[PDB]
Amino acid sequence: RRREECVVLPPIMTVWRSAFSQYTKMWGLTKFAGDIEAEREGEGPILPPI
Amino acid sequence: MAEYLIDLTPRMAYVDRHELLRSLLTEKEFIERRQEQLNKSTTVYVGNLSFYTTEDQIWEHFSRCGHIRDLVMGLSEVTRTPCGFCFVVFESQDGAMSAVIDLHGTLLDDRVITVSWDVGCDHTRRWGLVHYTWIPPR
Amino acid sequence: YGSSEGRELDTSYTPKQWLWFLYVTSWARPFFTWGRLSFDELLKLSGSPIPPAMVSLWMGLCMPTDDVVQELRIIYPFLPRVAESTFGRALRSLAVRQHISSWAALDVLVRDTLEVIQNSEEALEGAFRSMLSAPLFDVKASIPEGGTAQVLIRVANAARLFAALSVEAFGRVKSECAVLLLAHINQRDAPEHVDARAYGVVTGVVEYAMAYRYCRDDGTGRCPLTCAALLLHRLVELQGIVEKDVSASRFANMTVACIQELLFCVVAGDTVRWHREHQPDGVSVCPTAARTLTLHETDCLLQVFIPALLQQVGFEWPWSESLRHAKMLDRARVMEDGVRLDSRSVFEELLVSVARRTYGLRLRAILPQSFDVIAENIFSSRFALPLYYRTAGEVLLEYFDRCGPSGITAEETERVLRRATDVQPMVVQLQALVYFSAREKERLLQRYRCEVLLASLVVYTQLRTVSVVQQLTRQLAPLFEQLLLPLAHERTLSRCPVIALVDLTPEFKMLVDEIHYEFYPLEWVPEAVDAHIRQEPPCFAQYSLFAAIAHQFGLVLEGNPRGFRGGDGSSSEVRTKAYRFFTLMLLNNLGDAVSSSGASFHSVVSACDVVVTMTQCLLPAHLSSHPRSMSNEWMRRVGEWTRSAYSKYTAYQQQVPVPLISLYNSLTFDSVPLARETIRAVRSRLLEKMSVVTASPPGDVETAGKQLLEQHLSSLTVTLTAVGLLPVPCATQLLWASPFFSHELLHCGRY
Ligand SMILES: CN1CN([C@@H]2O[C@H](COP(=O)(O)O)[C@@H](O)[C@H]2O)c2nc(N)[nH]c(=O)c21
Repeated sequence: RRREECVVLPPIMTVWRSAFSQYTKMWGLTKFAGDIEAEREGEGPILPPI
Repeated sequence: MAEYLIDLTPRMAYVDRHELLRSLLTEKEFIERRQEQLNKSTTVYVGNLSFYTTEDQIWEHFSRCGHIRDLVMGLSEVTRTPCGFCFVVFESQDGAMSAVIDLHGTLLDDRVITVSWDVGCDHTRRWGLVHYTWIPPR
Repeated sequence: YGSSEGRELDTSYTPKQWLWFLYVTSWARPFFTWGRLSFDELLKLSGSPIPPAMVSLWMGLCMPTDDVVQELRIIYPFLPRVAESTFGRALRSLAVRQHISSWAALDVLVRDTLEVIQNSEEALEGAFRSMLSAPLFDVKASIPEGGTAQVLIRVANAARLFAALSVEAFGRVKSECAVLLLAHINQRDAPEHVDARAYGVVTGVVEYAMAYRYCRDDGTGRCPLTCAALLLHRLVELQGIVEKDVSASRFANMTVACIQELLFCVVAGDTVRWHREHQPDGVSVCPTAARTLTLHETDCLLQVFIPALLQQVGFEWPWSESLRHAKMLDRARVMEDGVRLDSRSVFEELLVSVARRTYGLRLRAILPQSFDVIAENIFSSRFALPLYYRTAGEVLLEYFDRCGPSGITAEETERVLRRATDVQPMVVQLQALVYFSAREKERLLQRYRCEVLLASLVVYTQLRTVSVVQQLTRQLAPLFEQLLLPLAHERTLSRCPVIALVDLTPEFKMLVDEIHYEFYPLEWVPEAVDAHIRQEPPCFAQYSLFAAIAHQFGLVLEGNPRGFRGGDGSSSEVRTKAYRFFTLMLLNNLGDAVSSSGASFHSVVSACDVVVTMTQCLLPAHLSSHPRSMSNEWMRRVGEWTRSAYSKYTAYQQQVPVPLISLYNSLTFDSVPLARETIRAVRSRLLEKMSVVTASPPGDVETAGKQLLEQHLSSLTVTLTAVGLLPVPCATQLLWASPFFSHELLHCGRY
């Protein structure tokens, strides 16, 4: 019942997540090595959009 | 603009039983009488705010429209906790106009809010987890 | 129509109602690829950029067959709630004149608008520069677009003037401004022209917002930067609806790239052309900054614009990538007022501004593990009685807890306050007691009582709920006004507590040592420093209740050891407390209504009070913290600090058009963004209250309020000069030398 569990992000957000992905994909943006190393579910949880 | 969209005129769609209890027609009485009140109102109903949204979050968002004379949080009568909505009384109608235009359908606390135009708040209207133990139950 | 419960559609318009419809729509015509065609029909010739659902009634209206509008053009009214530029008003006027004569168009309106200003494409660029001037230097450069792109330069150079004019005219209605910007962007001239138009629109909106917040006074209390952020989010949302019928994702990409370019220019401190050197193919438009960022623009982005946008997008951003590349830009090596801030500082400021709109858990979840240092830096936090006012404020707290803010009354609070102070030993000593005039003793006792009252208020409320804070300040405003009536704009002590081998005045020494009376350092430290400089009443000397309470609560704000490149040198607890105080207890109580439910305000907080409270909070912690006899130790501390600061100042003076980073800096206002934010918001709030007071029906109480507000404005300019913000060194030149902020206030055109 944590405050993040009750967060549902607006449907416009799929456009912004895609825009972030496209911005990082070009211009050569790479996450931090430790942040990439968060393959054991240690990375940033992302709120579900509807 | 605002000289082209006359929707800028404050209009409140729903009707309420206290207005119903006042013996007036829903035309030329409650609806017409409210227009003179709304046409000078500096107050807005926010709507869809979360239960855990704090007054600081509502203030931080609505203060960019204008000075907030008074910010009243809806409160469930049984528990005196925020029940989902709010009432933001500004100092000028410029702020209330900005709040209804700019802040309607705008993400406040991971919730899309429904900023509208109201006539004015009263302790009675404020009713309908920060426990507002300082507000006298009524 | 207006003042009606139902909206009526448009009808036949008189030539008056036409001049206005044309004034607020005719300019938009030349920016699209014929007179006598309504805007929906003129957009059909532009590929119908907007679907029928988004078109508005005004776009339906067609042109009338009136020749009266021909002859009445031979001065136009003023648009409500905006500070129109001299170019924008001229452009809209010549738009109506040239739309009537209509019954290459854009190039002639801009050339003819410029001649009007400067009498008695460079043109489409000088147009944007003239719009954002009280000349503006463009933050984002259009010439960086590719090879063989003079056409694309013009398309964006016109989207910047179009966005500027569209926020100037359609801004109050965000939905309509967003639909007019989408219509401009989504023209079907060429697919490559859409990206240039989007870049121009986004850069123009951002630059207009930042220039409007710097040199434009409209007295509305509506933040231009939050409006710009919401407008850019509305643009993306409305392109999403047009797409569900180029892409909403593409516009969102330019918006991000433009923010990231500004961030990287701030971190790098120079035009690194980061996106230009990282171009995927070259044909795509890549936002580049034409110059570094002034401190005002950096404060705009890191305190208002980017936090508001992020709140709109759920606080999601390319966080890990941006931090990495900012860190690379840190290890590197111009404009006089340009600023460089370290990545730690930039992202610390961004996240502390962001954290006010959310809670710690959301930012913890969103931010990657590379922000753990930042998160710990941005996250003892309570207000506690300072052991001065402790035993006197305990009784007041017991009363407040028993009754609550709803039941708190001014007269019962006064009774409890006198009942609690008079018992306390310091009050008995002062009352019982080398020479103390009765005026001085009542001054010193009323000052203590008011300080106890305010400290009890701050501790009880914790400054966490604006409603409780405002209600309690409203209830106790008569009490505060009565208690500060003797104090006012007067020093508590009859004579300056510093004389002459420079020492403190004997009665001041007596109060500090024998009686244990605490004066906040701003009362005497600057005069002590000026005496020590001489060795080799001032506005801040006058009493401020909030300066005393700030000093007692230990609200010490300073710079970073790294220098100007840092800035957020302050504990998280102290910075959170100083925000909740300089924003609720001071800024939201300045010109605040006497009662709950305009133009009727209680004078508990004054503008000079806010300025001097900031200056007290920015005093060096060495000179502000009490030692552990006490007076002479404090004075010796002041003397050694003054010697060190004089040596530093002389070093800087011989070390020297001249960049502000190369001038002497006290790391007080140029370091703490809360200082600059509060100083600007003081004048903004005063002008907004002026507008509300003038809007109220004419009378006598309104006239008194208007005189009080102009007195507040004049006092604000004087208190700022007292600090040194509006100008052998002087004490103010050594304690609060802030060349960047001083340059902004000396060129903002608001003082
Ligand atoms: C849905 N509501 C609810 N509301 C106000 O909220 C108060 C409490 O409503 P609930 O009992 O539904 O929570 C009422 O007194 C009513 O006036 C509203 N006030 C205005 N102006 N506009 C609206 O759309 C609404």
